Amino acid sequence: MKISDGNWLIQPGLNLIHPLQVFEVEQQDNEMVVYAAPRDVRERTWQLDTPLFTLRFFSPQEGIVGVRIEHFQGALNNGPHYPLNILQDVKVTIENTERYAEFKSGNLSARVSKGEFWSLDFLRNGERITGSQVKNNGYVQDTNNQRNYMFERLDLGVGETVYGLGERFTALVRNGQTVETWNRDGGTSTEQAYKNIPFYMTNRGYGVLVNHPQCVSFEVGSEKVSKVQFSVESEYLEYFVIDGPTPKAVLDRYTRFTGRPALPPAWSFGLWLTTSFTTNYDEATVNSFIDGMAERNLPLHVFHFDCFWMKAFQWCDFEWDPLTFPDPEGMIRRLKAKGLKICVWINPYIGQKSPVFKELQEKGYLLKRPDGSLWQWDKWQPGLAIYDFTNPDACKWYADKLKGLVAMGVDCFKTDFGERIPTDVQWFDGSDPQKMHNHYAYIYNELVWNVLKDTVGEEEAVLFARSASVGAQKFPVHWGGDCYANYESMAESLRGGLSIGLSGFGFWSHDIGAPAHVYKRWCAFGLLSSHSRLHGDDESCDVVRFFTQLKCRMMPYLYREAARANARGTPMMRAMMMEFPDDPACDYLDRQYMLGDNVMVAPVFTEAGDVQFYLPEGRWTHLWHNDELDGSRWHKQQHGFLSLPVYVRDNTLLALGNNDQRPDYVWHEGTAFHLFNLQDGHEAVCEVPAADGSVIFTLKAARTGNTITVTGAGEAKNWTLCLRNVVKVNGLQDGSQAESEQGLVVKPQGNALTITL
Amino acid sequence: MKISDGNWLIQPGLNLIHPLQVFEVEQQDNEMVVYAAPRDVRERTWQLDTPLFTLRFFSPQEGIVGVRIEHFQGALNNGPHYPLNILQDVKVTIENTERYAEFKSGNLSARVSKGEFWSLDFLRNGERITGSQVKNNGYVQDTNNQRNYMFERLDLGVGETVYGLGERFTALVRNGQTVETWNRDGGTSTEQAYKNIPFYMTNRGYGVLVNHPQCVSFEVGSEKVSKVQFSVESEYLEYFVIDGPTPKAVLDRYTRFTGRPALPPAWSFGLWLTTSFTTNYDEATVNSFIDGMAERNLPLHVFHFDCFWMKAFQWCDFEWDPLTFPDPEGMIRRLKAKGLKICVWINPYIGQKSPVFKELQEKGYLLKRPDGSLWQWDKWQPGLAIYDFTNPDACKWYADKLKGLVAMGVDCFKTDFGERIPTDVQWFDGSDPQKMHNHYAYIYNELVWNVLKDTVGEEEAVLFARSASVGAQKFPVHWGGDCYANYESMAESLRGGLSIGLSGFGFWSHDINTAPAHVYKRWCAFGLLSSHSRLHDESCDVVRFFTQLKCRMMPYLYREAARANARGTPMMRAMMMEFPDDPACDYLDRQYMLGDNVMVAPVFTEAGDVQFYLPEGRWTHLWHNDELDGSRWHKQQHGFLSLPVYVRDNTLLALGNNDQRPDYVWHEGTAFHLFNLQDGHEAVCEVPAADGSVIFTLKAARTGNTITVTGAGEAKNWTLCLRNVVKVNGLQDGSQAESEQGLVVKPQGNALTITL
Amino acid sequence: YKNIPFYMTNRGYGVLVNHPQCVSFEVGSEKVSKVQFSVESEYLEYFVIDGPTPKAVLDRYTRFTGRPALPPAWSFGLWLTTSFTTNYDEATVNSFIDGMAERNLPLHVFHFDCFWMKAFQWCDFEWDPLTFPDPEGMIRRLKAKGLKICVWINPYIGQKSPVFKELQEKGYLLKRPDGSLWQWDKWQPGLAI
Repeated sequence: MKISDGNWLIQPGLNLIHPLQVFEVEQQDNEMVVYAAPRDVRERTWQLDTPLFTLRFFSPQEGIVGVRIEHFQGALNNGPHYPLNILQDVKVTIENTERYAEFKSGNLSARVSKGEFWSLDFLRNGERITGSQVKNNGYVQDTNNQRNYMFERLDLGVGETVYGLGERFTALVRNGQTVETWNRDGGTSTEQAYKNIPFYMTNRGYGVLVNHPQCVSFEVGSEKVSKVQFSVESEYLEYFVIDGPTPKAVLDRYTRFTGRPALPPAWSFGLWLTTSFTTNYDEATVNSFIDGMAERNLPLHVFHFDCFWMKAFQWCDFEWDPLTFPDPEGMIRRLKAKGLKICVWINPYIGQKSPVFKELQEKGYLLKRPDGSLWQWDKWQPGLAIYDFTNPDACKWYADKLKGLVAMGVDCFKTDFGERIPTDVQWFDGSDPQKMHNHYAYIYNELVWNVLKDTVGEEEAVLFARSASVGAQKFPVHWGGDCYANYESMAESLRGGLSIGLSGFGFWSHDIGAPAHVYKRWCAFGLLSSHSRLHGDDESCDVVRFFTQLKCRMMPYLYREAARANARGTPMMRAMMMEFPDDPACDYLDRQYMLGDNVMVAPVFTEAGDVQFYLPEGRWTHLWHNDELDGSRWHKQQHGFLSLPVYVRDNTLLALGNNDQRPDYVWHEGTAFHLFNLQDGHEAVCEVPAADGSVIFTLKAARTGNTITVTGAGEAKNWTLCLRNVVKVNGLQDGSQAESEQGLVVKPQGNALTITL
Repeated sequence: MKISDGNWLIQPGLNLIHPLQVFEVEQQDNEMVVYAAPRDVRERTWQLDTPLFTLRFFSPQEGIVGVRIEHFQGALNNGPHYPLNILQDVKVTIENTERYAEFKSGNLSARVSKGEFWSLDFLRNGERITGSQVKNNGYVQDTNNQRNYMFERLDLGVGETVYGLGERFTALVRNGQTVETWNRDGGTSTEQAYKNIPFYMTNRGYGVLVNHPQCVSFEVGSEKVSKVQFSVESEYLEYFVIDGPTPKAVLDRYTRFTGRPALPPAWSFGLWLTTSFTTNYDEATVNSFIDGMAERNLPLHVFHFDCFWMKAFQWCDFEWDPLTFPDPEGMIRRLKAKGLKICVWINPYIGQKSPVFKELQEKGYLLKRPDGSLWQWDKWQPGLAIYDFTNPDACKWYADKLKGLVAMGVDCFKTDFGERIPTDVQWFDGSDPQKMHNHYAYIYNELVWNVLKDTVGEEEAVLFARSASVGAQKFPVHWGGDCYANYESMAESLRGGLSIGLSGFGFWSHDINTAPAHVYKRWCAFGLLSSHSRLHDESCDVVRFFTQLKCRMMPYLYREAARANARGTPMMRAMMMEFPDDPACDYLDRQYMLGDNVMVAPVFTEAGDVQFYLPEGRWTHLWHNDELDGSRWHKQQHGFLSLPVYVRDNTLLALGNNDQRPDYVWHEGTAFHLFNLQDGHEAVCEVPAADGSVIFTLKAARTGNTITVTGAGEAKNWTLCLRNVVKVNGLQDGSQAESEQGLVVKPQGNALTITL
Repeated sequence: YKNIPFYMTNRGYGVLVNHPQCVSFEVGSEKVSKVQFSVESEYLEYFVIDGPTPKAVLDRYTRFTGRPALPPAWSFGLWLTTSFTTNYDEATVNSFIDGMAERNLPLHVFHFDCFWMKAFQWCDFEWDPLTFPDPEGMIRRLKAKGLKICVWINPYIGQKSPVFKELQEKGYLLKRPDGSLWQWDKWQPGLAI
């Protein structure tokens, strides 16, 4: 929101007070408390008739410094709070000197200047990475609406860019944007978002989480041009500065703090498939479609049932439409008879037309208005009511229906909607409606995730969630949303996926979204993502088959990268800036991305096939075209529909499977490793994972002089090692040699080989 | 202004209607008129009881297509209106088939789809560069405030970035930002701007001017992520799509259309110096301050007097403070006797304390409220009032005061304010207060500029203007405002200067308190390597070094300044403008091109670390002479007398033989510098005369290892340095000698040939 | 569409409330046995019109406010108009009257609807060249055949009309207090009065 009016004035009707001078520094165990006056209070006769700010510094995790700025403490401060993991014994140091008051956790410290010239600085090993200059934080008394706010403005450095704030579709870099963290169903082509996260990162190696579930208004370089401003309707403001010299280290700390992405089941990384909305007429039409996929040798691994598996206007009362699906479990078992996994559509609302509606109304499981009447409106469904998830009995009832569905054989759920949560309501537990709005996305998905964790097992739990909130990354695979059939929308989509990754979410799915050429280009992008769903000519079939097979082969690689998201919070689809923080040329790249640690992907956004992309320093190799390009610059290429820039970094050792028909299989058996530009004095390591994500086998290829020493440790049989762009060598100690299109294929005998170039 | 609420809803209280179906297309000499219904109207019945949009397509000139979309024509629609140059005889073709209605001017055309699927597309030789999709333009009846708006959303393609919208200090690329073109005094570090221009440009080679002086609210990819939305409180909306395959071409058409930047005098490119806002206490505290300058051999060319030459609280009654400057005229002559040009501070407001206030009030020369009382407030000056430049006699009174200053010896004026123009007033000529707010900036600077033209001569006219509006680029040298003393602020300032250039302004000056010495030193390099520089012990060395460099660069710099006047190509150019084809240049904003061939990257650190991008080619540092190959970024460290200044290859640069001033005979003793001339290439260099016309051309063409140097025009005692060439094995019609930068050749006339 | 602040009773008298602005009547609707009338005004004027019988009341009332004129006999004939917007041309209206000629249905007066003018320009008195190329020709042909003709007209004008700008420049259209034109999109786009 607008607080200032240019640098010399305040917006009409706003009264501001700021922490201008330190009055007293106190130490309460593991925390530091600073009391600051909004005016000069050095003379005792002035130590009265003035407000006083209370700044409390604490650390919930190593390297994370929390700041709580308080005006009044007498406020109710109810509602739900974010699911943060707070430690009590974090090692920190507090130094209260003549000129400063410094609090430190890890290499990150918060320092406040005493005497004249107030200042709040965040230091890394004594170097300022950001901070709040005098008069840049404080209390806002709005006399126009009689509401009060707290605000802070953290400095931005020269060339410092901002990322995150959830899954957004506006320009990747947030500088210049106003952002309201408030879940809304506005599509994927506007400033609104289904998944808002009051967390942002910069290319300077730190992150920030504004710990408030209610709406937080960010002005990122949009009011004060070189500052990230944030305000919230509250009597106190609390935020956490998260260090990690590197963006990746920030995500590590951030996810450890708010929730680690779970590792989805290998079978979920396959091609999901749903029939055109409203065409699921019956079992036959569904089988005719699935058979059509097989008749054209198109791998299908997951089938999804849209909204119409239930009767119209009574959506999510969990009653199958008799006139459509007479025998639910019979049809599901028949479908699963074939490898197929099953997913069905659901949401947290319920139409009045449903026979179950009256029942729930009587039991009181639906969200009510303060007067006891049901909260209702006609958006989405007629007389639509909302399941009150603050009521244990409503949760139980909802979960039970889900278990009923799992018992029939459904494997996962597409948790749709969940954004439009009203505030003119009264929750069963008396939560603050302003905070419940966003957090509702969390409880709703948490409830569904626990059902799968209790029926199919945590390792098997997968979801397709459209809404999110802090901590919701723990319930994997968030779906991108709508998307129209044009290139600009496809580009918008990518920015959204990239942004969610920069927000702590490790997995992202979207639909292969109407000119045939657009569809075909989107295919490559779709399959070259962590999760992809095919929604609804003959070349089109070649394209789907091609990349579906391609993805299945990349699983040994893909899945290990997926384990990284669960362990470190490193999303699989990564913005270029995250992987090459120190490269100035990567700051704004939003049309390409790293798929895992070593693969650069650049979807093409033209019918002709023209595409431009940048490659950081090094010599890259196309995954299958095998051509080489030098880095630190941009490139222009023209690709057919069965191609796109997919380059592999140098000094790389990739792991590809011998199965291009499915995602889930024995990756360490018959696995084919590929070595890419291993430089003299470099070692390329490769870790093939086990179905559970653990490292089952480790291959290493070190180069000294012109001698390559490949050594394997773990469990793997009948594997091969292909030296890319190496037609022939003159020294193969302990192994067999062969020729291929991509290079010299070495067949070993024992995990220990040596090759002289 | 938020119109939609997500992709599925509309903001509460808004009733929208859009042009959904073409009903009729009528041609009317040079203009194509399209009537569009807000609903299906094919059947004769139902061809009533419905609103109707009237779309008029016209061309004010070649390559510019105007679009006026109106609801009601019965509104007052009072002026002022932008000072557009509207040619009446432009060659255009109207093609009205039964599938499309198309209006064309040059290579640009506007096409409307007939039938069931409405569409408004803008084509460049048949290819779409942008357009408006159905329901992305129309009328907004806002029942909340009882106001009505017109809006349009022009498509943005994949990777298409937006630039411009005036001198703004937010991120350079506008995507994601909301912008209100309304002049304000908000400093240089907020979303506000002193110089608002409802014109924007993209990296796709076209521009758009929204023809409305009142506030235009832009949602640049901030409402509809891939569209530039703009709305205005009006019963009609008019905008101009401006073709220009390349950004420079867009700016050429745009400046020809709204005004060409004038050519400032060479002496204005020197170093300006001002009195600290709290220092000019006497005629001596200054008369002696400029000596300290001389003593340390610091070339100073223009001296500026701040607000305090007048008595406090009486600001801008034009009266010299008797207790401070007893003899203004005598003091000015002494300053001019030291080779200084003189500039004084002025503004369009007047404090009530001034003995003149009473006089202006009685004559009715001050802006009044509707009841006839005076409009006043206490901001800036106590009981401050505004000169009503819409009142002829008030203009003359103000002008006569200005003429009085020129008579005393003042050479130019710093037109300082003009932003906070109230709207709850009644202008003498009955202008619409909403449109007058911004346009006042124009009227005010036009008045002052014309006085100079009438007194010192058009070629001697120069200003330091803080405020601006469309067309005001015609009154050269707009000042970037006051910046805080830090690096982040320095960066913000540059974005502003780059943005104003992307907005039609060809010149831009900025200032170089309590700033750490290092920041101050880095800023000096930036300051002098700009169009115009104003200043305000190693720091002396830096100021001296860079002033001397700028003076040496004048033969090249001034020719570039003539480019601005002739083609509207700003001197300080955004990398994107100079290299539209390069992807790596879309977001570059911490570096720039100073004229056609010099890349400047200011360093924003004490340690001297700096990172910059260089386009394809082999570049040479202006004075270090080291080379770097482009198409990638570079990292370097520079001391305080250095920073990245790289010369493009295949360029012939003219440097002068005088480092003490900017105004001298450039074509005499001129030292030419040839930088990496490739085989099969030709490098041309035009040295200008004082009036900006080319007075001598030097050309170096290479074939094999033979470089043919040919020159025409007047110039003498010139030389040619072959940068990084140790020696040649063949020189015809010339002498040679070694040099730090490389072998220097002396001609025997002006037609020598060299063999590498 | 036609309001008249005058009423009569079965007791042989009438009452005219003399106010052109809105008069509000509560006829036995507030006070069941009284005719109540009110008006925004600083004075009230009404006329009690006698005449033992209803006819004598109307005699006096029409004498007082205006006698109905006597229309020409031919107007008492059978007026004819085509379906709205079906007058596609001269040939179309002829074949229509000729269809009347046969079947022996006497046709005395023909009426031209709104569409004799251009759509959205209604009542700029401008014939639509695409439909009726020769207006005077067609009229004389319809007449000179026994037919009297009537044409549709109204006191409003749509903005699309080429004469709108003229009427606007001459100041002939109803204006708001601030001098701008009064307009709205009901009946005709940018309709003026």
